[PDB]
Amino acid sequence: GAMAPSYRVKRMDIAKNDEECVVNAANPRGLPGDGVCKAVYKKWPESFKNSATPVGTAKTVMCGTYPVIHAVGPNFSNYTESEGDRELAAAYREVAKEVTRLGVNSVAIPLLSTGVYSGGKDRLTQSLNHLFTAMDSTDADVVIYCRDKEWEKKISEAIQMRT
Ligand SMILES: N#CCc1nccn1CC(F)(F)F
Ligand SMILES: N#CCc1nccn1CC(F)(F)F
Ligand SMILES: [Cl-]
Ligand SMILES: [Cl-]
Ligand SMILES: [Cl-]
Repeated sequence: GAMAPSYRVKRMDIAKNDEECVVNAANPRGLPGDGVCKAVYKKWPESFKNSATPVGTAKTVMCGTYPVIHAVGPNFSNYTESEGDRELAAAYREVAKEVTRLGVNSVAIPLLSTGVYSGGKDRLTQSLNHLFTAMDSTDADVVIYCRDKEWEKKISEAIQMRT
């Protein structure tokens, strides 16, 4: 575990993370995809061997000894708000199980279902609160990655609010 488990936020490409493992915002088919998933495919392509997994699940594949946790959030274009919310919460619970199983002291994690799977809505708060619900009982240092300047400020505020 980390000596004083923390949350932090950085605005940069998650493929350049300084953590012991990474969470990919994967598609269910283990395809290269776009956005975070394509950056992850370029950096860790070996981790896409048998990475296909259903919505609401996470599947870890090693790239050398570096773990890539493929977490499949729902595409809100296809799910109802209710069913999508349930699958988004479930994907983060499976990430917390994998992080715990791996025994890592730190994890890099993107906000699932906030980009091309958002169904054109702002889901920062919804996705971040499901992240916290899953990760708060873990003792890994969590570093959240984002690309937008206003999102960095909102995520930083949300972390600081809990102290
Ligand atoms: N509503 C929305 C999408 C949005 N705007 C700025 C950042 N984001 C998240 C995203 F970049 F799409 F992943
Ligand atoms: N069939 C479907 C998707 C759906 N139904 C109601 C809301 N949504 C998602 C969206 F509104 F696009 F975010
Ligand atoms: Cl960058
Ligand atoms: Cl997405
Ligand atoms: Cl972002």
